[PDB]
Amino acid sequence: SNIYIQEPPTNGKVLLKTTAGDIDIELWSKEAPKACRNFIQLCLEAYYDNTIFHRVVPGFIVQGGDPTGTGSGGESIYGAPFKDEFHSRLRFNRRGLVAMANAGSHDNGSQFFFTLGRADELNNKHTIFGKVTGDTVYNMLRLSEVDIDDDERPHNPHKIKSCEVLFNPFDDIIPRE
Amino acid sequence: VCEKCEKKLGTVITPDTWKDGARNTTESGGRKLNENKALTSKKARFDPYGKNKFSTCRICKSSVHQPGSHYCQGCAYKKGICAMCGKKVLDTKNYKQTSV
Amino acid sequence: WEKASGFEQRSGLNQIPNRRFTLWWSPTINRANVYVGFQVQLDLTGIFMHGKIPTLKISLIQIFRAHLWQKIHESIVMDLCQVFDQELDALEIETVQKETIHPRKSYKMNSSCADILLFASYKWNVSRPSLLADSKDVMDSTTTQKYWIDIQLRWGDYDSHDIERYARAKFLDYTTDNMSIYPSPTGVLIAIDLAYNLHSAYGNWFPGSKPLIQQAMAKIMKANPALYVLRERIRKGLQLYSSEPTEPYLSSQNYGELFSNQIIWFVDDTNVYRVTIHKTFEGNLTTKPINGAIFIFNPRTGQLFLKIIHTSVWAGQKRLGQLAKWKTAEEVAALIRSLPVEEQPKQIIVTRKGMLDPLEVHLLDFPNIVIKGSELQL
Amino acid sequence: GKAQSIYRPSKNLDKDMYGDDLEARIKTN
Amino acid sequence: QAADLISRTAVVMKTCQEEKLMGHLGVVLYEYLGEEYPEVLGSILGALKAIVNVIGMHKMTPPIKDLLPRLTPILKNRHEKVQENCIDLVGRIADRGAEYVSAREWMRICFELLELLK
Amino acid sequence: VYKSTRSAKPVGPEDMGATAVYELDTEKERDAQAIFERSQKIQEELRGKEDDKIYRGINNYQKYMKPVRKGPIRAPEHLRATVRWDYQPDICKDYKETGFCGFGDSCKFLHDRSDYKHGWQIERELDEGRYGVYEDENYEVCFICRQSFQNPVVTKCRHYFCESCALQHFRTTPRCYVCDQQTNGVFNP
Amino acid sequence: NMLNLLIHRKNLNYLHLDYNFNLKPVKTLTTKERKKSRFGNAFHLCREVLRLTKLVVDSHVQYRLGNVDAFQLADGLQYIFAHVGQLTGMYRYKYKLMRQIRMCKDLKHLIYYRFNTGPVGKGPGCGFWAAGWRVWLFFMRGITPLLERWLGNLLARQFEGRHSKGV
Amino acid sequence: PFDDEEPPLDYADNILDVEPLEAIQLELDPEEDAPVLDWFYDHQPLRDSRKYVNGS
RNA sequence: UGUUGUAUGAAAGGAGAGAAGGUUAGCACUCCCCUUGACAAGGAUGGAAGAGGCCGGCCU
Ligand SMILES: O=P(O)(O)O[C@H]1[C@H](OP(=O)(O)O)[C@@H](OP(=O)(O)O)[C@H](OP(=O)(O)O)[C@@H](OP(=O)(O)O)[C@H]1OP(=O)(O)O
Ligand SMILES: [K+]
Ligand SMILES: [K+]
Ligand SMILES: [Mg+2]
Ligand SMILES: [Mg+2]
Ligand SMILES: [Zn+2]
Ligand SMILES: [Zn+2]
Ligand SMILES: [Zn+2]
Repeated sequence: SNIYIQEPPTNGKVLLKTTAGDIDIELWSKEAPKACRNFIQLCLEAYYDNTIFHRVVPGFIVQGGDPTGTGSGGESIYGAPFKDEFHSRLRFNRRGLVAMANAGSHDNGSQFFFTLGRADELNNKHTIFGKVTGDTVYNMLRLSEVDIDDDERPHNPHKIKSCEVLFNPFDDIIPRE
Repeated sequence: VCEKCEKKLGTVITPDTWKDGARNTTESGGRKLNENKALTSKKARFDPYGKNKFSTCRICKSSVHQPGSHYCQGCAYKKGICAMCGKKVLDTKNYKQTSV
Repeated sequence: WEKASGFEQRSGLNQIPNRRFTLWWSPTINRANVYVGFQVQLDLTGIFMHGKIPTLKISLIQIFRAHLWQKIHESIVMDLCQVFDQELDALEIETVQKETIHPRKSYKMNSSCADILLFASYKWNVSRPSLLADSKDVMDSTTTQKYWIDIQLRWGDYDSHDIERYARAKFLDYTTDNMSIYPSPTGVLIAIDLAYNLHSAYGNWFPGSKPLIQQAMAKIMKANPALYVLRERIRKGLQLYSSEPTEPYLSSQNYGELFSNQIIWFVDDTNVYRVTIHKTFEGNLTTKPINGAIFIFNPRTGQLFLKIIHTSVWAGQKRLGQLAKWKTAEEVAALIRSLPVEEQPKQIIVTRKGMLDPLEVHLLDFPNIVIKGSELQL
Repeated sequence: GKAQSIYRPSKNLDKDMYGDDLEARIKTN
Repeated sequence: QAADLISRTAVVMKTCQEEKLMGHLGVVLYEYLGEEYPEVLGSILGALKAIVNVIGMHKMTPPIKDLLPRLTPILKNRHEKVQENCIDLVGRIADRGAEYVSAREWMRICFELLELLK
Repeated sequence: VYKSTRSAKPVGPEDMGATAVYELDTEKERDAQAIFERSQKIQEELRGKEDDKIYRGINNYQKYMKPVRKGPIRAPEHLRATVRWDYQPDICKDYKETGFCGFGDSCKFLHDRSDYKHGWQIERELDEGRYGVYEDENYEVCFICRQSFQNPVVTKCRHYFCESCALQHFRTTPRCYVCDQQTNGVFNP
Repeated sequence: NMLNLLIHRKNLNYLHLDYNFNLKPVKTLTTKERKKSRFGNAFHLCREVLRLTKLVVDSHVQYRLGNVDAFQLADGLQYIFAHVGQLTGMYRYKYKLMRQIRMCKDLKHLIYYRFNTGPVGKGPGCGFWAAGWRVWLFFMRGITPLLERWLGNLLARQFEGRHSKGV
Repeated sequence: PFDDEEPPLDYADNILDVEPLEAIQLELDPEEDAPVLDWFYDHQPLRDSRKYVNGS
């Protein structure tokens, strides 16, 4: 069979309910444990709720996860930006990958993005920590069907209605208050 | 040339042997009776004072050989265009034109 | 193969006869399963060569010259688009768009795009994936608005030319692939075998789309221009000429289809309930029943299965004209169970319209046999 | 060599073989 | 005889506005060029001559780019029917369609024409 | 909207495709080899018995004789063949360029004159972005006083001039300004 | 990395070596490029030996990642050693190799008919890989001197330059 | 087992610190196979033990 | 606080592949290389020169 899975297996799964619809994200918890732990803990405490997908570059990315909506504000669970972590089997070559956004090296916040196609130049610059699977990837694509105004802003941005941890790979996440 | 430019072509003095679609036979009307050669001389021939003066290719600047042509044979073959007007007569995306 | 007209430079060997020989026996010279380690694909085609036979390569490149493989692909995509455009109201298609096909698509055998998109007016109940030749499809499975169609071409050979099975395999590989770009979860893949002139499809069907594709593919394989140029180039490569002055009088499409890969059985049961009238002393005419028969005929092998119905079955019953029809369906189911699996039919053609209903009821173990009624009953 | 030719309905040969329509010939006989 | 019948009924398909079918025929007759019997090849060429006249050079399928370099080795054929029908086809392309070939091609095809004078 | 099934398991095969078979050929049970195996078994069964004349299949009937091969070969399921592109076109270069070959019928390359692009050339043009980019560009082939159009008024021959300026221009010269055409006094709104 | 560096020193940028050690051109070649990019039996012999080694190591990789069972590893290894002719293509360079290949096939019959006895039916599950593995090891005992000599000549001709007087 | 275009795996990312699966081992009887039970499936099972093998 | 320390292949533009009529087959002598694991074989027969005397020139 000439079809090969190039990627290591996932472990752990997070549901996003959005105004585009539902999104299943399953996580690479061995390969990128910091960002996965971050993302699960922010989901368990409703950090992402009512955050918009503020930056959209069609055929490239859909950015999100800023509670201000500005494009400049994120708080990790570690009180500080955390490190990048790369894997040789995790490469930006397809749509439906979930990665952490940053401004520069070792600067990770709560912002993330979905990819919408091949992005070769994002390699070794952004931590890939999850992928979108099932039919819900088609819902993800509909996040990029927006009327995009200047500076890559939607007219009426889609937003996150809730989150849900379907399966938690870690055992010791204590959500903050 | 393209199809609208073929009225600008010159004709051979002798009539064509394949009569259909010819421009120089009596029946076509392009070979007319009682022609005065001095009156029809400057038609579709070079005239440096007249309207068809010695032209050069707009691309390569070498001299064309047909009156009223703006593109020399090689440049027109390679770009796929009519030698007189420059409208394209051929889609050359899949043709590696070889000048050899 | 002889000299094609009526009676009355450099030395070396000429490769015209050897290349003719190598084209003609090429499904067997180009066996794909003899040794299955390495393969070479030719440049603009989807022909695989197993082993380096260099007269065969010249034979094949002479056929697919001047980008014929792409040309065939685009001609079939154009023809299917013109089929669906005639049918926007009946299937409730809002629009039919042809995808801007990445130019190298039709001979790239690892991955595929979509070729046609259908956008719905409202929504289409979508069933689970099945073949083009299956029958009983339940439209409950999913619901959608987009629906893609993907055209595949292949060149088979002697060891491998099952086209239904190819269509299934390519569908399940491409739609479950991680690197796939399909616009929706639902669609169909259509596979055409140019070496053998076979075709099939596999995928999701929305209501009314399977019969449409069946007719469309039959018509397209019969009458495409680019396929005519392909078959014409093969015959010139082989220098094959026809002895016969015209096409056979019974050249109808239905007649031609009877001799495809699929098994087709004619069932004739008008003679099942058969009687004789004779004169009585009472003055009223009487009918005595006599033995009947069901005819099942396989045209390709010329096999007649004759089921002799003895009148003992009719003894104690009241309305006989239906019992015979019901019996006719049960006996046909019996014969299909009795035969080996490779003997069993794909289509059954019934001479009598009313026979069509019970038979389809009684064949439950065999849901994929279609039953229909032709125009050439005999 | 053994249709090679197009089929046309031939001229009624019952006048040749039997002298008239075969069914009529049985009727008289 | 079949190629002769195409050459007679080419005009009827123009009046019947069925250029798609005649276009298809031109594509079919292009594969019959490799004929080895000169009588058949001359009629294939005659049929082609008629289709070029009826549809025109710029809508012709196979394009004149494909048809003219196919025709230049057919020039060598010494049979008179082939030469006659090929030279007319070549000479008609030479004026109405000269941008479909390179100048080196017209030069070598020009050289070839010196054998047509015998 | 596609909704999630909400399962905890990951999607895909659990062994990550480490055992993915080749399923492009016909099924093992319906295969030519398997059919042959059934026929051999049925002939073993009928070996000692009488001819009973019942139908068992088109292939396998009573053969009175004691018990590669004819058929298609079945292919290995788990072996994935390695494919490479044959980019060598095998065209006669002389025949393609000039239409003349010194080998004739002995030439062992293709006598074909078409010059379409190769597959890798199409791919390089698609990568570089230069596939069809040239369709965009085609090769098709007052002001005396420089003031406002104070009565833009015409002559015989399209030369739209100002009114009192061109009356003074006629005072200067009796012909036009644009191409020195004979106006003959004719001067129109 | 060794074979890829050899390809890069020679300016053979139109040949690509993939990670399963197949050498393949990326475009059509001129006559000059076909003459210059032809490699000899030393290169290819070494390349096919490395291809076999990668097939063996990747099976163990698949086991250590968890994707296969230990039984599937043993069956996969014995499949590898009985089918080097289909998996590599080593025989084209040295055909004397066929002797090993034939022998491996002969061991399979010997083992298979002894393994598949009784309730055990014909099918793909036999994993007794010591015999096939043993045969190749002896092949490698003989071919190591040869390739060290041949590859020393390839490297000497690459670094010292071609030697002008000859033999 | 892996694709042509996939580069060979890194040990540190993939294989290091994952538990191996069970190997093929036939269960031994603690009564009947007492003498051979302790070291049967070790690598160089009697290597360290002085009284059975000469040494390392 | 730089520079001629060189070569291969490709593209574009040019030249054009031995045989005292034409079409060609090769194997070598010297010294200049290329592919090659070569004491093999190829690279247009791999390419390039090929009578004597005197000071590129002159004589037989
Ligand atoms: O019994 P299996 O484990 O399924 O082995 C089969 C089968 O072996 P047997 O029929 O001898 O039991 C094939 O034999 P044939 O069907 O061709 O007679 C044999 O072919 P060889 O005898 O040539 O080995 C084939 O091997 P292969 O797949 O290479 O054709 C081999 O399968 P494996 O050896 O691959 O397990
Ligand atoms: K020499
Ligand atoms: K020679
Ligand atoms: Mg030599
Ligand atoms: Mg030679
Ligand atoms: Zn020019
Ligand atoms: Zn024009
Ligand atoms: Zn040739």
